[PDB]
Amino acid sequence: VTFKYVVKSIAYHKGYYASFMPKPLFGVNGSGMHSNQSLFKDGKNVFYDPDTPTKLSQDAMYYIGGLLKHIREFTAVTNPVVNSYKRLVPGYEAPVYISWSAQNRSSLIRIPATRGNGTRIELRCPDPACNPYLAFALMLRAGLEGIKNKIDPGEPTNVNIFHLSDKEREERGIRSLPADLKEAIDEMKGSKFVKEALGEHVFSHYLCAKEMEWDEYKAVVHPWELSRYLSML
Amino acid sequence: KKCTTKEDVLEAVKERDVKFIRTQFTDTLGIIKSWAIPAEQLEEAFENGVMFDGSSIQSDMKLALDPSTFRILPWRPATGAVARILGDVYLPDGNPFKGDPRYVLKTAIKEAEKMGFSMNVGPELEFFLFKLDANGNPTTELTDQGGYFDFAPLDRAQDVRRDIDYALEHMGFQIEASHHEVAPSQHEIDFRFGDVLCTADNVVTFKYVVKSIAYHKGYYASFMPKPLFGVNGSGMHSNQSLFKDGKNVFYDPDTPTKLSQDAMYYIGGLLKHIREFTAVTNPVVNSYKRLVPGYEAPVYISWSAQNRSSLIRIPATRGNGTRIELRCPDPACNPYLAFALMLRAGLEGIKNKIDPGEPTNVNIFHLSDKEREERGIRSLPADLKEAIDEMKGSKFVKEALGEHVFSHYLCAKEMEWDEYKAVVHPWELSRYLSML
Amino acid sequence: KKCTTKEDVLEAVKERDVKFIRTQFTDTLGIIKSWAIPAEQLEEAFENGVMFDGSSIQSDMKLALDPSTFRILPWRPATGAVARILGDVYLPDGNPFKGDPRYVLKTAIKEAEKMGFSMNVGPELEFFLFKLDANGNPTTELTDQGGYFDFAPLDRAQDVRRDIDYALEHMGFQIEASHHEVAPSQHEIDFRFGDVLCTADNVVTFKYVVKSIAYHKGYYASFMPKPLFGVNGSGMHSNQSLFKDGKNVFYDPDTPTKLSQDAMYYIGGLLKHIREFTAVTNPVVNSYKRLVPGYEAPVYISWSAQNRSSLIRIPATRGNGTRIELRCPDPACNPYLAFALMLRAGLEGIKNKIDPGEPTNVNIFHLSDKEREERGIRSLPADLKEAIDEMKGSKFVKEALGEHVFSHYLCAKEMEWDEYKAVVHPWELSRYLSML
Repeated sequence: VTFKYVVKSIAYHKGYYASFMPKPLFGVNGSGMHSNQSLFKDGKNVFYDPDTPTKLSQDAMYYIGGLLKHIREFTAVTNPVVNSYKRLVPGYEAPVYISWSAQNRSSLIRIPATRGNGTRIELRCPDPACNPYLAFALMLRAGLEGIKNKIDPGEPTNVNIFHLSDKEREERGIRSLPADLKEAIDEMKGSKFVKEALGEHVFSHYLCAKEMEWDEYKAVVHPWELSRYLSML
Repeated sequence: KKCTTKEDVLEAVKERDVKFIRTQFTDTLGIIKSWAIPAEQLEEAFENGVMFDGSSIQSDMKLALDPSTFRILPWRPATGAVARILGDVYLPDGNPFKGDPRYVLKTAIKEAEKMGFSMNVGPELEFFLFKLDANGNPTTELTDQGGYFDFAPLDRAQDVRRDIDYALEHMGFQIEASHHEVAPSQHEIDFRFGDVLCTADNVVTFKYVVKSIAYHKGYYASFMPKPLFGVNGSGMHSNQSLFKDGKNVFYDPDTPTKLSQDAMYYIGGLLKHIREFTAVTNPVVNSYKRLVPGYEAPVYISWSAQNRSSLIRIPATRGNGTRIELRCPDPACNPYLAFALMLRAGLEGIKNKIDPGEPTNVNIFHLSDKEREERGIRSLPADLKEAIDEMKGSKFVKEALGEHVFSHYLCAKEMEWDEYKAVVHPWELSRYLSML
Repeated sequence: KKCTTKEDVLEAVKERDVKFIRTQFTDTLGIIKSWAIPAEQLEEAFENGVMFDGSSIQSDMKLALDPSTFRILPWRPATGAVARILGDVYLPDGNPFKGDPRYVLKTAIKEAEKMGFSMNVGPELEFFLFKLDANGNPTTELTDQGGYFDFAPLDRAQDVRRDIDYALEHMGFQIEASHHEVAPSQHEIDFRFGDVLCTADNVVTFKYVVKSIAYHKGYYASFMPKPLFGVNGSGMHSNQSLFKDGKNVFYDPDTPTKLSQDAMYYIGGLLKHIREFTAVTNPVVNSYKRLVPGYEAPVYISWSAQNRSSLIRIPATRGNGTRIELRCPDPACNPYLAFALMLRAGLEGIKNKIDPGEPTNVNIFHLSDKEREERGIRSLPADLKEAIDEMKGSKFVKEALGEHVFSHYLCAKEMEWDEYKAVVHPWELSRYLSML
């Protein structure tokens, strides 16, 4: 939180501008905020397990399973503004399919090769426009619930998901993130877990604000429509 | 002082108040890559190395810093000093990464050492100096209309050139000489002989040092092989020599030309294999607008002693200074790959005792096609596509560079050429719109 | 009315008050050449011919006018009517000039007649329609954003297009259909079948008639094979058929595909020899900017019946309408040389009973390089230099076109390519100035 406005103030005072828009320009990669996280108990890393072939503990597997199960519900929190979904499109570094992998670099959840106390889990969905407090709280709560419920994360996806076909994804059961802010809001509204975690007041206020923002956005006529249809029609 | 151990580097950082460290390395295509590290992290970096993304080169590898390559950049920000450092790339399992061009050059050096030879390279770097527009973007506006070795410029660009020279000297570069070049606003800088690895690192540093100075003084330094039509291009000639037991291998007082048989075999191997890595020596599309007849650039495969327009030229200097100059490369090339391929080709020529043939002393450009066919004078590839096609079928290049680098370089160059070949240039509109 | 004798031409000139007669002929490279003659000189010209300079084609020649080619141009200046006429070129000694493309086509027709065959060609010409600047110079601003077969334009450009169509009909062209093309501001016009000589003359007249109308209505008509990047180019497809004893040779009701063995041999010969005169069919550099994968332009040598992306296409029409369409040529080509080479290739295929191989009914662009190598799908020259290199070593093309035309065409194209290859395009500056 301090970093954001410190950087903005320095940029102004040196004559430039620093922007945190998830996608300011079309045709180039967007800006994201990956979150490396690790759980420590008794002063030692929980995730690290020297006895497993992948050097990852069962608790890490349950954590990944919980995150995969519940990410779709608070995708709205991790991507709060409309512009965030101009970044979550196929063809760039941003992930659009729900999967976890150890070697694939395009998966939603990536496990870096570092081990020992440096063992960590990276979630690549959030963008800097998100509120860090809510995002981190939801991440922690989802991981803890997954650990508690022994949620199995399933088999990792080591292939290029984008190169696959829709039939293959249906066969593998690979779900996708919400396409637009309205879909994310609809998914969040029915989520009992999100309401329980965030509390009634914050839940209701966030939903109302995002609903009003989307309603305002959906009724605008963009210059792209004029450029495409005015001569055609 | 020459820093040797990490303790010396830490002491120098503490003494001179260095605040940031810039790791330095290059990708396969020759672009300079770097990232910053705070001074306090330096001890941990020395102890354990730094993890980073290898997709910048070619996906997580560890960089192990080399204290012997520590140096301080020649500008003084108000906050503190700035320094750069180099290192080796290792895979997580601990094996070195074979995709690093520096590793390729090191393997070439080891291959040379297997036969007891060491290679010294002194390059001649050429560049332009253009003006910046009102928005600071690079342009092609000339700064002076001087000629070869002219005492120009004499306006503030003279101060810019002097500042560039002084900054390079302050880094311990030990420049031999610097002078104006044939084309307007073109300048040349020559480097002292040293080990090939240090020379390549110095060239890589030199490029961005010069560019940064040019920006900070209000100008632009360009390394394009041919930025303007109708004037000479920019090339990077490579003087090389092999040393055995501390003595120059090439020099032979008992021969009429004062050249040893080993030098003849080296030249023969270079002539045999130059076509297969011309693509590496000239990596961009614009490089082949420079390799056209009518200028200093060579387009015919030949070697000479007195004719200075040949592809390979032997300077009149003899004794310890005996050297062989290759005039094909341009500054846009990757120094590591180019030097490694040159050394490997020369060593292969030495091993197989390849005869370089008779030297060509007459002017080749004035000869006839039938005459060249009778003499068997081959030509360099005309365009990047031809160079790629020639390089693809070469097993020697593949085994010298390794499968990974070979495949990635070929794919990148093929994609670039495919993108270029489909563009409609304004020259076509100027010539054909009214005619057709 | 059909004019046959010179007396008919003189009577028509007197009746309709034609004040100027313009000769019409083309050089080796396809440019249209003409000069004016006063009406009173017409009788003397018919009696003795007109002397002129042969350097315009390739030096004193004599032109013998052909009264059967007399036509009146489709505009009426206040001064009086204007007419055009064609003829044969003769050397001073009386022998016909072998450097005339029309003579080449006539020799091809005579060679076909040796075996009793005659050819009918209906071409489909595509062109653009741009706006003129304030100074009346050709530019490249679009007039409409229509698509394939769209009912566009609807502004004054609609009136310009209608005027072009009406003038073409007025001269007696007998147009089949005219419609919008895929690219914006692109239009297509189709001709009826007729003897190849008359079709070539009609195309040559058509080009400058359309250009003149476009100027006089305030627009510009361009025949550049690819004036804009990212859109379809302009091509001139050639539908051809061979007739023997007044019947179509190609049509065979007994065969399952309703095609005769002669048609198969014709297609085989065309596929065999198309590579060698691709340079003639695509004479300018821009033509090979048009020939890139991803558009309607074909880049692979294949023939098909249902797939419409092949180089050679067989329309579903049968009977006397049976035809073979070749889709490589572009409007910038010389119709005489292209048609003559097509005829020669087809006849050579028929003589040797060349098998055309199995048709390709799949999408070639979707196949892999290994697949096409297994299928043996060869490819057209990528650039003008490759086409020139292929054409140089072609004995068949040399013997078909004659030594003089062959040598002059090769020299001109070689000079043009050499001039083009040394230019520095703004795309290179955009991509490389900042990066290097």
